[PDB]
Amino acid sequence: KTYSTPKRPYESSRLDAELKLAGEFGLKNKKEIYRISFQLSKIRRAARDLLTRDEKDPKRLFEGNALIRRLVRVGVLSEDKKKLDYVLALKVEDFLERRLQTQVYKLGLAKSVHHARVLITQRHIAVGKQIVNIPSFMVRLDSEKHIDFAPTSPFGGARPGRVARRNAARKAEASGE
Amino acid sequence: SDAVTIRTRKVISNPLLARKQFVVDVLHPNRANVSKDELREKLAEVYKAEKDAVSVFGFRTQFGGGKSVGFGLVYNSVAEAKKFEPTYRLVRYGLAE
RNA sequence: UUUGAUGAAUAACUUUUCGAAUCGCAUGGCCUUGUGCUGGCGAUGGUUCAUUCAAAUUUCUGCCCUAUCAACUUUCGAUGGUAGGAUAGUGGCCUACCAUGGUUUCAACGGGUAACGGGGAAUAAGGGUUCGAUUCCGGAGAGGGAGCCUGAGAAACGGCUACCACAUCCAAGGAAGGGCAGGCUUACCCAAUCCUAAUUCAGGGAGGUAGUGACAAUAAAUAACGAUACAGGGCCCAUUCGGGUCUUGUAAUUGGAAUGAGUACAAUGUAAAUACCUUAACGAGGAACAAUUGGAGGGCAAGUCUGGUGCCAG
RNA sequence: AUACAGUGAAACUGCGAAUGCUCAUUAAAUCAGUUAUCGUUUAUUUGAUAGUCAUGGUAUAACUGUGGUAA
Repeated sequence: KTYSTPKRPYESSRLDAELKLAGEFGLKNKKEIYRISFQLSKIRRAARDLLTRDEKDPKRLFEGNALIRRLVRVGVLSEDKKKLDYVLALKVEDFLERRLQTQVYKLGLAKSVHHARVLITQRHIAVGKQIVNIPSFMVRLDSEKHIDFAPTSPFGGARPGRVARRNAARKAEASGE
Repeated sequence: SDAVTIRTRKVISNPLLARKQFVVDVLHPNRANVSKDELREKLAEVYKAEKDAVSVFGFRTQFGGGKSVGFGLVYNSVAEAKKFEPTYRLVRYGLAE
């Protein structure tokens, strides 16, 4: 599997919680929520077993350093909060923050989360160098400062799109005829 | 406008058979995959060479555009070019039948 | 006594094997100008030995359960000797002539072993808990017993005899052949690699590419933004009175902007080719470029049907 | 080119053609390892290697033609 059904999938709490999440982040599935929460469960389970491993054990030492530093390179963790109880303290909304369509809306290139969804799938937003078009990119730090419009996108770039040019030619024909 | 860029990366030489060796990337923004014949002639002036003796091949274009992966050669004599090339490449270059 | 040196064919025998009656080029030198002599640099063969590719046996080292397995071998020599045949070669491999042995609780032997088994055999698991990928399985068969034939290497089984069993074709005299896929698709090329031949090329249904084949398990889209109008009501909880709260509601009009599914020239592609990656040009306003599946609940008639103590209930 | 020399079918001859699927289960057997071959064989590879008739006879295939038989 890559998505796991939560063990009491239809509950008052579960259900209204997913309502809030998908409405606020502009998702379209329980499946998207589940993918994030499943991989968070694996991470946090790893951290807990690491806490079972006692203090100053070499395994705990080295691997805890590894897990903290790679989560801060992913960016969900913050620079001055380097401890395994904080990797225990994470939750789903932090990853759902780090998605891409939320990040376009938060930076301000669009107005609503659904606008950002349509932009990214419309192939206008270009992290870094390529045109990314998958609205769950999980942008890192370096790129989350580098998100912007694609150079061939008619919002931040070349000639206007096909509706605009058929329209300008249509008023050109209006003046001609 | 178009920076006609084929980087002839992986630059090495072989003077036994007298031919020079180099890989291909194709960096060519707002251009659609420049063709090997105009590449042949362009390589001919840059290496002061023969229109047959230039020989590049096998190009695959990278994402983000203006980048293609291929694999290129040049002979350094007309006899070497006309004898040592396999005939499928000879007809790809339109020198055989 | 040391420093240093040397060693430690005959007799015949036989189907003769041989000591090239074969391809590529020197043109000279000399006089006997005959075209005389002489000659050099490249291929195919042959004598033997070495070496190489192989092959044969062979030393020893290692693999399960079980004594509810104590016997086993001479009943194809079982153990050994001597001699000979046989083999490319030793050796009871085989025969004479003999001796009478060997294995064994340190369990021989025997039984079961699911022995699709195991081998660090195999690359490994660039962090799945032990897991992947490769390689050796071991033998036999190529209608069925039997026998023979070449070649360096075959006991070739897509040679031959006879046999037995099949099954054919015909003018009835004769003749000749060998299962494999499928259920309860058999399209291109020797191009990447390697191989084989008198060998650049020839060839290699080796080796490769492509096409039919939702299954499980992935990532998206089916719309985003704004303006105007018109209305006064919405919504949440309580068992009945009730209570709580507040920008809201409508198949109402309307504006431009975005594009991907598509549609469609090329280039990039490979033996060649499909797809692909790219790429100009078109290409979204609802009866569209027309998504399903499931659940709960009303209301309606000059309508139908049944039961009733009017007009009602089902 | 008045022998031919280009090219070439049929054939002689040289070499390869000994690198195919199906069916049956063994615990020193196999397999893996390690020997030995002063005890054997080897087409091929490479390396050496033989002082002991101005040219002898054949034959075929093919071809020609004639036939047989349902074949």
